[PDB]
Amino acid sequence: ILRRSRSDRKKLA
Amino acid sequence: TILRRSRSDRKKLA
Amino acid sequence: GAIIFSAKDIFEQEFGREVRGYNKVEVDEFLDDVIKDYETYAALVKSLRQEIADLKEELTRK
Amino acid sequence: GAIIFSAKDIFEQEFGREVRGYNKVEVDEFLDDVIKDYETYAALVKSLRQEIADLKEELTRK
Ligand code: NI
Repeated sequence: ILRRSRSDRKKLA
Repeated sequence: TILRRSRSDRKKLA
Repeated sequence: GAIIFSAKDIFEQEFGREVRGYNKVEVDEFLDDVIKDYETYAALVKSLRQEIADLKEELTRK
Repeated sequence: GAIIFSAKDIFEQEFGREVRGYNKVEVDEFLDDVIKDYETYAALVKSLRQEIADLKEELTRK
């Protein structure tokens, strides 16, 4: 949340 | 410049 | 200015998929390092350009 | 130093292939612009740090 990573954008489900 | 990764012949170096 | 992307743009960038494409996890892990570099460079330039402004204000005055 | 990659590293980076991976053309054309920013940022920090060194030399001497 304070350090952007593209895996934070993987589908939740 | 020379570092255009989309050069069609990039594979000649990298 | 002369910079094309922000870190934000690296984070948001999406790519379509093709039949035999780049490994996505590898691209995305790579881009995560690119994000860090854009964050670092942007912070370095802000600090350097402010330092310069401040040193010039000092030098050019009594 | 604090930077992970050079522009040359972005150009030379290899990725595996996978079925349903990222479109290589799209990733590469995006990395074209990333590379240009790495070149610009490297040149910017160099220009700025060199100017700072010159201003400090002027300021700290008679
Ligand atoms: Ni200046």
